[PDB]
Amino acid sequence: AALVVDNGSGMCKAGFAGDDAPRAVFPSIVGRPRHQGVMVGMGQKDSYVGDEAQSKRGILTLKYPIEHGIVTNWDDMEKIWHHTFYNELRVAPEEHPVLLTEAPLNPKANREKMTQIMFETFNTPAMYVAIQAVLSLYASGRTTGIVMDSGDGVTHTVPIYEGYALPHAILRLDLAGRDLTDYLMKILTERGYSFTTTAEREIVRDIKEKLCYVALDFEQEMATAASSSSLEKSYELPDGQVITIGNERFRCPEALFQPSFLGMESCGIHETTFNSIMKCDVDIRKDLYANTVLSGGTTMYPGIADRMQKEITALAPSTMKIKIIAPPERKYSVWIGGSILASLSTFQQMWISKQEYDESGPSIVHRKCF
Amino acid sequence: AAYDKFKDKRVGTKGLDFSDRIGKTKRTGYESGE
Amino acid sequence: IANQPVVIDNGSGVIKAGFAGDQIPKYCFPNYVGRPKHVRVMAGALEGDIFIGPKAEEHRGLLSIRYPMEHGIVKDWNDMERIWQYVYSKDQLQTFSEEHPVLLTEAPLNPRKNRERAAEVFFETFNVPALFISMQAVLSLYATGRTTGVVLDSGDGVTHAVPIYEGFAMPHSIMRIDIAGRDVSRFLRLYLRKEGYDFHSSSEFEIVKAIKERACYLSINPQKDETLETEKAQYYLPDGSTIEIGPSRFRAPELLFRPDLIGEESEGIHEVLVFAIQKSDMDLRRTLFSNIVLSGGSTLFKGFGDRLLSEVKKLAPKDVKIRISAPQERLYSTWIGGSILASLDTFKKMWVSKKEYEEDGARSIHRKTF
Amino acid sequence: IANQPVVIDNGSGVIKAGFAGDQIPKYCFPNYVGRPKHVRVMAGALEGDIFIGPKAEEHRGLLSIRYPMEHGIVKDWNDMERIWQYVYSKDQLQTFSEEHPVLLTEAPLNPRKNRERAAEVFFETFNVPALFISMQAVLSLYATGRTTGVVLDSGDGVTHAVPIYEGFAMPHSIMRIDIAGRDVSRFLRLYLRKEGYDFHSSSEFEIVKAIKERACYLSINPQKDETLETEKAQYYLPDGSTIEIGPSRFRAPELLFRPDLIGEESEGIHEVLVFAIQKSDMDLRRTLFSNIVLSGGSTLFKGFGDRLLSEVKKLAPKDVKIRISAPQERLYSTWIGGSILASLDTFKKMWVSKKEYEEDGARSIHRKTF
Amino acid sequence: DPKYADLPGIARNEPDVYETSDLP
Ligand SMILES: Nc1ncnc2c1ncn2[C@@H]1O[C@H](COP(=O)(O)OP(=O)(O)NP(=O)(O)O)[C@@H](O)[C@H]1O
Ligand SMILES: Nc1ncnc2c1ncn2[C@@H]1O[C@H](COP(=O)(O)OP(=O)(O)O)[C@@H](O)[C@H]1O
Ligand SMILES: Nc1ncnc2c1ncn2[C@@H]1O[C@H](COP(=O)(O)OP(=O)(O)O)[C@@H](O)[C@H]1O
Repeated sequence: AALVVDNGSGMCKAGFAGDDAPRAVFPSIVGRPRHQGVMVGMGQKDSYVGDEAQSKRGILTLKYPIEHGIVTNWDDMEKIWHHTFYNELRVAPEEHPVLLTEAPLNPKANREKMTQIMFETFNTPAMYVAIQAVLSLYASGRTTGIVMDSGDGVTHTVPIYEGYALPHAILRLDLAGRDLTDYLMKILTERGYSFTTTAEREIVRDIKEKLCYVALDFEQEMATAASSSSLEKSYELPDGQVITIGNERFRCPEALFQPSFLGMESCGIHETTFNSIMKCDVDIRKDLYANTVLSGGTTMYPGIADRMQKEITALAPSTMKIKIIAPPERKYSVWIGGSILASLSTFQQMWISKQEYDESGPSIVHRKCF
Repeated sequence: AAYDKFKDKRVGTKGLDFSDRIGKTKRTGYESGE
Repeated sequence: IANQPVVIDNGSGVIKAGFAGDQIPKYCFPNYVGRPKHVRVMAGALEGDIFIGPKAEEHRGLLSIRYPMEHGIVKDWNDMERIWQYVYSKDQLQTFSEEHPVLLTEAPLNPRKNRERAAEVFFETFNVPALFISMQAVLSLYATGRTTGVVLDSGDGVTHAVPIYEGFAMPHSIMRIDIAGRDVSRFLRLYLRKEGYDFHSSSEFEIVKAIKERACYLSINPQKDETLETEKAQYYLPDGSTIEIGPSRFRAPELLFRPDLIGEESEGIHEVLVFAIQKSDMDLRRTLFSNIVLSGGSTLFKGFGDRLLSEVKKLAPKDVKIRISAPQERLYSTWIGGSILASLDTFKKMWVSKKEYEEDGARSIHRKTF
Repeated sequence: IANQPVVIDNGSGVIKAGFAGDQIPKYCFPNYVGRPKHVRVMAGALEGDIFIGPKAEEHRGLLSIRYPMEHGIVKDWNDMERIWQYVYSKDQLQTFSEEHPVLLTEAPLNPRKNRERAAEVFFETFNVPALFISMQAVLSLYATGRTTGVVLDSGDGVTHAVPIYEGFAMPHSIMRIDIAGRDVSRFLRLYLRKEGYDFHSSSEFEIVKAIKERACYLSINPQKDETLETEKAQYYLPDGSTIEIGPSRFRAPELLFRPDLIGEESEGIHEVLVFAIQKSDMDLRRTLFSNIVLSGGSTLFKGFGDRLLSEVKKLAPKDVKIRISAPQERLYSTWIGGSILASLDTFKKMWVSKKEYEEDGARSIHRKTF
Repeated sequence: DPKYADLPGIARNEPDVYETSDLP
């Protein structure tokens, strides 16, 4: 009996260890109303969470507590965990031990405060933090190979050989799904369709998920998109109003491969994977080329694998064979790894108990990382 | 002061070749300051 | 030749230029080419797309920094040639390149193709009367005014130790490692991200270099100070924002003594010095321990002499006199040596003439260079 | 009990193991212990911190290589004991050490303490019935099937020449030099660094050894091949990258004939062979030139026989017949000799029993050694 | 020999014996 709770900046995937899919999946967001001194009606909650905040977008100011995979507002983060445990899962944190997920090369303060809250506030019997990239290997049952776990906050590439990580080869990029949404809003406004407010930002994100796809040849696709109006598709808003996205449809995801558009002054996601392999040992490079895994929900763009294959192949040697591993279920690949690891009898020893926390302190999390 | 100490020092650059050439045994550049 | 020879210290960090006989280098500027990343809109704005030296330092925020040379090896030759053109320009020496002979000072055990191409430029692009390339270690001895001594020259780009006895150099006992000052700046940046301070931009990396120079001390016992709670020493950034550096001050510069921290299979700076002496003949070993000369900017860390002397004493034989000599002008020692050597009449015979290069070619540089 | 004796050829490069009567050694593996340098993160990762033979070769990139024996002298005995334990293990011969006698083949002119400690392992740590130590040269004569001949055994660790006439071995004419195959690999590495290819890692040095074995020829006239333009033979690394070796191909192996190149004050390999014959009495000198036997892995260089015969002819007396015989199984000749000697019934008197060692001790080995 | 041929480190396409000329 154990709980797996992924602390994603976009979506919170929670469930019991051994389960195939997460039980409770909701957006990690807090919505507080823009209330004036004028009297309000009955059934009014001071702060809404998840589906409720998504339903009442009109009045509620939506503030993500996690910014670039870092918890900015810890008080709101506790309210997300409180809704997750008590309301969504319908389980006491005192009963089951909780498996948590961290991004690589995160600030040390996150682990320190994380463990304090779970043991002190929630009084959990045990808590273990795991690397998202390491868990995704358990989902694929592969000890060797690199993973490109691209989230809403950040994107990172962690190469692991025969279940041994190369810490020097780990690369972190702040470019992620949330930055793409803000880019799409700007270029849609230039077309004519203006989106300013927090509620409108969420509507544009829902539009992005439906229409946007990755082009194989960016210049040729834009040249063809300029010529013909076959790619131009219509989208119906919550209001009767209908919009035509046009050439901007496939323009948004290009920023991942060419960050110069957003102005990141960094290398593309395909260059990050290649650069990481170059930092890795010469012998194991062959196996990393053979096992390039794509993880997270930011790699669910249609035809991203086709563009990735072309770009990596160009960078890689001509003699070398480059194989990209893109399973249908990438979105829940990190959580499934957590469920498999938590289910494994070996992991039973890895749990940090309340007694161990009290004796050692919050510094115990830093010792039992890797 | 350093210039004055090394001022009258000379080297023999005749037959000088530092390069990784195998032919003709060992070589030592800068024979003498004669 | 009546025209004074020009001394050019092609350092990774800062290029030191001047005429032979000069007491100090008159013209010292950073070794990188800054290009404007922002768009020019107004009329009367800054002219040129290339900024070198004080113009790049003044308007750094606008520019994207790009180092042409890494570990004493020219990566971009087009940029390196333009900087050598800048040395002769009205802002710097303001003289004709065809009128003055040149003295170049490269690091030991560099690739032959680098030396060959570098020379070609000064005979083809620049119509120089004569070119002589000299070793960094030999020049340092002219500055100190000693024929016998071990020269441990830890630069920004490369760290090497050359034992020279009464003028004689043992070429097989020379030890070179790529790890240098620039690698500590990158390694410190890693700790700043872990503490929670982001410096992604090429301009922000130069601030990290300034932070390293200001606040970093070398611990006598690294494990003791690592465990002990560190005082959070505040640094004021150019904009006004305050950052707490804390334990990263002494944990970052440790790389010089422990290359396993980054994960490179190389000897520590303390092992390089002693090992280079141990390779020398049994009779001379005691004299080489007696005559140790420190050089380079990377020795300027607080407690370098105290830590080095402790590490050398442990590796060195028992009942041996270990005297470590530090010139007050550590940074300027190499250039001053060049000025002293260049001023000598014996230097005239050392020259490779333009005519000699044209006849023999690249062979002339390999034959006459050490 | 008269269980079949195990022959163990303790070579510097590769250890050749098998039972007496066998025509070829069944089990040949590299003589080093590989330990994983990277951290274990996964629960299904590779088990064990010690990898020997084909497991180390397959997973080389993960491991840090460290040779226990240098110039045929065991530096680390703990590692050497584990390698002999591996010979008896399920992966190699798979037999009890208490049941079978052993035949060990050490190099000539080793320290007395070396044999004493080595013997202690096989009598104290391993309860072996009987141990016999034999010369490398004497075994080569059993393999070739000749009573009279000079055996020039140039191995990876050590090169030595032992003149033996009609069974008789002259102990005063034996010549041994520390410079061997492993020194040429290090000397070639220096030329690859000059070209601009770095191989700092212990795993990368094994690729340099493979490059030498694949593409390295011995020049008949060094001045001719120095003057003539050398063909740049490309070598493909595991990742796919190509290296052009060029003139370094023939410059590396020259070390064997000119030790002054590395900077060692010793005689050349060609001087060792002729000098060993010249030390012998006038009557036998002409027959020793007639009966020359080449052995060891460092004789496998292209044009080795042609260059050696030219150098021996110059040093040798005028109008003498010089016949140099090279067995096709140069590498395996020593072990084949061991199997032939071990198969003899006279071998029962030759070895030292466990009980015999316990009574007399080390003294018995010292008496019978030569 | 086909018996020793199974081994990786066998010399192939090489002369067995190197000898000097009998004729001056
Ligand atoms: N089918 C799709 N098409 C286009 N964009 C998509 C698609 N699916 C996901 N995305 C983008 O990817 C982002 C994150 O994916 P998501 O499905 O939230 O996985 P996640 O693991 O929850 N990310 P995180 O919140 O960091 O755990 C979304 O906010 C979208 O911008
Ligand atoms: N006070 C200081 N404390 C610590 N490091 C310093 C200090 N001053 C300079 N450095 C380091 O030394 C470098 C200077 O290297 P330098 O000796 O000029 O190179 P080179 O010998 O190759 O010309 C700087 O870039 C910086 O990394
Ligand atoms: N084909 C080859 N050409 C040149 N050198 C070779 C070749 N094959 C092996 N070598 C060298 O010979 C060494 C093998 O020595 P080895 O015969 O195992 O010595 P030992 O007698 O100590 O066991 C290798 O490590 C390598 O340096």
